[PDB]
Amino acid sequence: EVIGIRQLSQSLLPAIVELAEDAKWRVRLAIIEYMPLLAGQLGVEFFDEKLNSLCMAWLVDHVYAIREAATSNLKKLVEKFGKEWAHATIIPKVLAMSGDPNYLHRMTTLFCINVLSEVCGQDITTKHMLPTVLRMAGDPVANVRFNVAKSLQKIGPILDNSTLQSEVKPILEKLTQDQDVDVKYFAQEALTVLS
Amino acid sequence: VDDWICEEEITGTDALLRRMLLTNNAKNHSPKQLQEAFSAVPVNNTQVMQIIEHLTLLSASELIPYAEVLTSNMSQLLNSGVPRRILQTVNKLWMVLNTVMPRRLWVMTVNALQPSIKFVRQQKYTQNDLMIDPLIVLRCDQRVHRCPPLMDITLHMLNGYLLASKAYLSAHLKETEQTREELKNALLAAQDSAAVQILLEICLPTEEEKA
Amino acid sequence: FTKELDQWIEQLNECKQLSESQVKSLCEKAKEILTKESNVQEVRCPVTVCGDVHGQFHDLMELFRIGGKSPDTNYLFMGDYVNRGYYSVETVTLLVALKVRYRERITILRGNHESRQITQVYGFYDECLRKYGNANVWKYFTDLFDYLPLTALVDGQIFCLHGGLSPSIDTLDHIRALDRLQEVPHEGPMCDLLWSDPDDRGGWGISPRGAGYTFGQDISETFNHANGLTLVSRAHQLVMEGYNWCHDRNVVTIFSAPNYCYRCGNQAAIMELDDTLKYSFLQFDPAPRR
Ligand SMILES: [Mn+2]
Ligand SMILES: [Mn+2]
Repeated sequence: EVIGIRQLSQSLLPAIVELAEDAKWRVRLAIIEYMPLLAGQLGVEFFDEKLNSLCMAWLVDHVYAIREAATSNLKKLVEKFGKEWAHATIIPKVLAMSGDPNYLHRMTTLFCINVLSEVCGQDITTKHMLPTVLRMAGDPVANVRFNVAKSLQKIGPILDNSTLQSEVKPILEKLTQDQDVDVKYFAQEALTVLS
Repeated sequence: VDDWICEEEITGTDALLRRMLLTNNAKNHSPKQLQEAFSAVPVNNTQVMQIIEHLTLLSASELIPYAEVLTSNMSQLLNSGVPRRILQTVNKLWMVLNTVMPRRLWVMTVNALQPSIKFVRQQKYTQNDLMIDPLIVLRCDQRVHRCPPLMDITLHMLNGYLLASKAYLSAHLKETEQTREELKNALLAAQDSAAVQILLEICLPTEEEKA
Repeated sequence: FTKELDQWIEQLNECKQLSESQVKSLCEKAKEILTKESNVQEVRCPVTVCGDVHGQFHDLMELFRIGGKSPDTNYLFMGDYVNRGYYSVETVTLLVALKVRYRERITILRGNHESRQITQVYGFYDECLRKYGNANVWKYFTDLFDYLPLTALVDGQIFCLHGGLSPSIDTLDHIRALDRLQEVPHEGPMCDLLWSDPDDRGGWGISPRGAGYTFGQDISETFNHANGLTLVSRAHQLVMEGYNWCHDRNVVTIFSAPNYCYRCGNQAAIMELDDTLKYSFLQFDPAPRR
């Protein structure tokens, strides 16, 4: 605030980037929290060509705290740097993450869908996330299924109504009869929420 | 050496056909026309056939504008029922472009031969991206594994990027000096062997071919 | 009839102990849940294996921030949720509440400190006495510890147990045939199962502790080959590095308590088995305190 973005960017930005690769995850999340701050005081192009891939790098991090911090920061960036920019930069990496074999990356994807969908606009949200979210419902891991149910419950009211009914209702009906108890409970809760 | 010996004059008949057929002023065939021919709702193999057959006559310098359309639309060549001559002439044109326009042609060709189910599939495979990880070129659509022309293309790409990666990481370790050479040699041997193993597994008949 | 349980989980995450009646109801529910579990609890492959916690509650929250919040992350705790810590009651209550609420998404195995005598000596009994003014909560919890499964079995390959092997145990069927609903004896199968350690040794050996045995590399090799196990996960011993492979990658000791009595300074680690058993250890340091 007192030095200005120009001097810090010329001076401390490479050091900040080097710190972002630190071993201690607490240091990394300390670096993470300022991406909305840096984003507000800096243009979209320079952040896109310097730190966007770095922001994506945190999403695949081992520690869960790092991943959720990056997820919240992605929410901040999309509400700050616009919508079509996120479609050009952020959304392809999220879709790539949806194909990951490891389940935790898919859960990072579902949390990303949760945070983005609130401020990603109705049309973009449906026509991008919904094919991605719906395919994830057939995953063998029960964790994935109940997280899909929770995600549909959360991003329910924010999308279009015809698509809401026609897409969400059959798969939630499918999840209600799924054998795992948690999937049953969360699918029932989602159906009650949607009404 | 394959690209260089490709440039070597064989008989000079190509120059004769250049001076004879290209004088027709049928050079109205343009990259936009070829792109339109590719993007027909039916396959319409006749128009693309005539255009690319004409492009074989073009010298390498003036064939640079057609690099974008040929590479971008080569994914469409993987579909069933494409004539062999289309792929053969695409192979010839790609070899010519490689002789004069190698690096960016390789970048765009790898970007084009992505699986396409992931659509963009991280189209940011720049020159450095392939130069650090040569095995990316093997991460391609399964249909090329039984498409001999584009498979030959991919093999050229793989050899080039293996050598490129060798020189690249040598230069990188030199500039980052400010032992590691043993790790360099081990990484290179591992990378070459891994490429060989992937190719050998490609040679295997799949279960469908087994069926 | 589950909103109260989520409220308890939320309350426990802020390190606020439940009342005696709440603990009684929780122990009743847990007993009605644990009785339907075999001594060798089958566990699906995607699971985060965690070692000892020993009541270091803030470090348990550190572990949760590392590996994620349940039920979104499957967990598997190999005993020692009590003693050697100032927040044993909160830790064990949170783990039991998670077990009741999300029985499929978390598995808790019996430790060697899950015993009446060990709790009486090493200060879980004293902590219960201070935090509740009586021994009723300690009685309820120590009754529950009899029902905790002795071992686990991740995807039929990874064998998770708190302690080591036993000279009289050389088959998973033997472990399944044990009567776990009892106090940890001073000898015999389950005592060794909970108290034994590996060692750079040939054959068996009397443990430096007062119970169990020390088994060499050949023992673990024969056990693994006979039972078709690739790895024997274990958590009974301290590890400065956080985790430590043993016996040519046949046994790995996982310690999930950063520090051990807030003085050892050891690191911690948790194994993370993914959807195809591609393991990965996530080490972490003790969380900052006031
Ligand atoms: Mn122990
Ligand atoms: Mn212990």
